[PDB]
Amino acid sequence: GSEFMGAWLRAIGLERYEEGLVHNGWDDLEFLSDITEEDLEEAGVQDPAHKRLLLDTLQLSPFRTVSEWLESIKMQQYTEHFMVAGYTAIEKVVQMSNEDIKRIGVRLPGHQKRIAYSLLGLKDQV
Repeated sequence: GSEFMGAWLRAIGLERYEEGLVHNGWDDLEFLSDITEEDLEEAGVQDPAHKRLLLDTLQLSPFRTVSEWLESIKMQQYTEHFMVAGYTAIEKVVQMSNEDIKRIGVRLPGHQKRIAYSLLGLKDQV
């Protein structure tokens, strides 16, 4: 979580990077595990040893409706964005591309990625 991630970063000496991660949508420890080196660079983590430590540490440890699905990944702030753009049923959201996710107003990379990873699992399920 946003506070929990701050403590997690502080525990490994990477508190300096909290603001940049959070500002890029990497704001929840539960979903940080899919972050890549490239994502880190984009979020302000330039130092190779700092990226390595963050990534090494992460190694250690059917929905009926669109709103229910978004709630499961803590992305309910975007429910109206999806609904007004016509992505109003699970059978519609599973067809979305990364370009569609951005177009409808998901701007933060960590949120874009969270949604895209989650859709893979949904598509597999349906």
